[PDB]
Amino acid sequence: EVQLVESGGGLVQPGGSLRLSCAASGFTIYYSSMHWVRQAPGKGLEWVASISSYYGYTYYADSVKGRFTISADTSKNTAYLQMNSLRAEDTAVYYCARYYAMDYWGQGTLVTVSSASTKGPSVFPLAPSSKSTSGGTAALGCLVKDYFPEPVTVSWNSGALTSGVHTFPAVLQSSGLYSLSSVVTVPSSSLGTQTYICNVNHKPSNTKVDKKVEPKS
Amino acid sequence: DIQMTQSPSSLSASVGDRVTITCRASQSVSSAVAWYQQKPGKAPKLLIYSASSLYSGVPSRFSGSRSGTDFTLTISSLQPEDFATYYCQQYYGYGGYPITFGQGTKVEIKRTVAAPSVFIFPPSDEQLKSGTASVVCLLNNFYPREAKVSWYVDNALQSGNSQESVTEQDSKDSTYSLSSTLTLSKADYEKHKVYACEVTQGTTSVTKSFNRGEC
Amino acid sequence: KEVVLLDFAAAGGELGWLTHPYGKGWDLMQNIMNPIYMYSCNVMSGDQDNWLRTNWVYRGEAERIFIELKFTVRDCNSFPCKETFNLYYAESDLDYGTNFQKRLFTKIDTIAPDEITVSSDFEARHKLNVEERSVGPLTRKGFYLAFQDIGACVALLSVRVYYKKCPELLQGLAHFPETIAGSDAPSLATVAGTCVDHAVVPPGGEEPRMHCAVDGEWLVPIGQCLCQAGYEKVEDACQACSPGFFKFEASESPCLECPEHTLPSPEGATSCECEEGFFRAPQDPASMPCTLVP
Ligand SMILES: [Cl-]
Ligand SMILES: [Cl-]
Ligand SMILES: [Cl-]
Ligand SMILES: [Cl-]
Ligand code: NA
Ligand code: NA
Ligand code: NA
Repeated sequence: EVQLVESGGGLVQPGGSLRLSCAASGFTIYYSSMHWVRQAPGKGLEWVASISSYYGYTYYADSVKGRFTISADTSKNTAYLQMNSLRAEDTAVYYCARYYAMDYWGQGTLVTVSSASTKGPSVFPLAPSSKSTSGGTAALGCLVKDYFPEPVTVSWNSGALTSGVHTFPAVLQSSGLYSLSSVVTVPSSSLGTQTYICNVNHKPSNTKVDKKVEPKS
Repeated sequence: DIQMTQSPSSLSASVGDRVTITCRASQSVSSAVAWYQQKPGKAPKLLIYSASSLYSGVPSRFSGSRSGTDFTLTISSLQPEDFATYYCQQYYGYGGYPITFGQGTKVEIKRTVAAPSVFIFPPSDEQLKSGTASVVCLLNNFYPREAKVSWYVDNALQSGNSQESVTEQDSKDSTYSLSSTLTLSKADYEKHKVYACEVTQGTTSVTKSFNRGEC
Repeated sequence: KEVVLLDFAAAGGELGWLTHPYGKGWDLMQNIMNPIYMYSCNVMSGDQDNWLRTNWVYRGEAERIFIELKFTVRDCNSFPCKETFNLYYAESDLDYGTNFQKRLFTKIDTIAPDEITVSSDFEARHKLNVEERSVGPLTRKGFYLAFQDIGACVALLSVRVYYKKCPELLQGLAHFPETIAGSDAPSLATVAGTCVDHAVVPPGGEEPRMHCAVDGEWLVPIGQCLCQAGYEKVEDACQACSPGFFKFEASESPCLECPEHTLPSPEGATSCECEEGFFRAPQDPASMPCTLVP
């Protein structure tokens, strides 16, 4: 059926430039108006740009007028958004969609604008008490501190442990880097026998930390 | 620029209830209104177009109405696959004027009150070798989301050096989970004894703590 | 599509087919070996004339029929005789019934097995032969089919007689009905299509044509109907433009989105109305956006 695929996102230092691509399939893009919509992290939807190749008009939003450029290649069935002179307020996930009543959406691509440096996460154990404190159950985890940019994915025991896990959203520290924690509850009687390894995975630096969390004594 | 004022910001309901979201535009927008659904992680999904027409393939329990400038999205009987955030959008003039969205309306599951399991984690000796100490307080599977988490270092209320994170509602038991992190320098941490976490919720306050000379 | 005129397997030995060696020759037997019925073994009779006629299958509209055979065979040398079983057919006009006149039966190619012969019947072996042939063109209201035995130990399991037809289909916004396939290789059955609802033939274009071949297949569609103004192609039927969309001319294009400064159109719209004040030049098409009135 109809399908839209996006590409082009990543880091860019403040005042930089970046270009985004919206690959379509299943319909002619000449016959349909294409629009770009961004969603700042944790905030609502904001319209960025429109284009209709049939009439050749290009409609922008005020906050991006002059700095962003919409365009479309009729032959490659693809729409684009060229972003120049980017600022931190532009950090968001960017979507593309067909028609003003947007019916088919892309999967979304993340654009980070900051003066930060890509760095793999530092992983620290949230060591569980050696026994008890809370009934029959104990809680252990991983602190994922001082990394940039999002995203980070965590799993426990190579994905084999899924029940009762809780991975939090990252919080943007004053240092400019992201931190997050991941925790899981397990029976305390298992602390001695079963090993617990958290798998932090940060594709933006090709880093994968594996932490064996061991009970503290 | 037209304004869409979505009310409420958030509402909690149970399975089967009839739910109503209103979006009032600052000007007559004719029928150029659409409603969208966005589950966390996924992209938005079109539900209603022309403010009263159901997108083909959307379950019919969704309906859209217009009374002047007052657009309502209505769900006859809320199904579990319907707990998500909903946005109204206006597209009057098809580009003559900028597109604006409602501020959104998150629909959450109503549930019986649950008490947090409060855990506290000292900074790892591995991290302390780097000059920064991160102290973590965990609130596991509670209800509702509202909680007052505070930090007390040797009975002096810490204020400003603390960051918090809340999970999406659990898909199995509909409970929230929360973490509060306290960041201090290595020098500050080593110069204090009692570290404590206070979870005040309604009429109860569980408080977890530790001593650097323990375990 | 295939249309069956006889299936021995479906009847399951209910079909009382007539046999010219009345008894002890061609005879029906039951052998639940799996229940599976089969007609079956007189080799010691040197010059034998064992025949088996089927029921009077009504020809109907068929032109060329196909015979599918499932059968098992003997070695003729394991028991110390031939194996080349012969198929026949009669093109009659009335159901005679007890009239095994072998003089008029026009032998079809001598059916032969492949794969495995008698082997071991049920003890040290438990596979059959699916061989198909066909005859035509048939021009009489009725037709019969026969099987001749000159001394072979055969047991026949599935006899299916079917003919081929071109199925109904919806191509190019036009409806082509089910048409009987032909008989001989050169023949093409040219069939005219009926425009689906809300479809109309373009002024300068051929009416929809489809050609039905002897193998029961449609070939080379010519022309096409078009969804008219206010409608767009959906699957293979015409569907009204969704609200907020218009279709100016009757064409192949999908519904177009409403242009700048126009109010959302109703279902199946031909044009989008100008705004509360915006006007459109009288000469401009309804594909054009609106403009204000200075
Ligand atoms: Cl599990
Ligand atoms: Cl849905
Ligand atoms: Cl969860
Ligand atoms: Cl075809
Ligand atoms: Na931290
Ligand atoms: Na032959
Ligand atoms: Na053969």
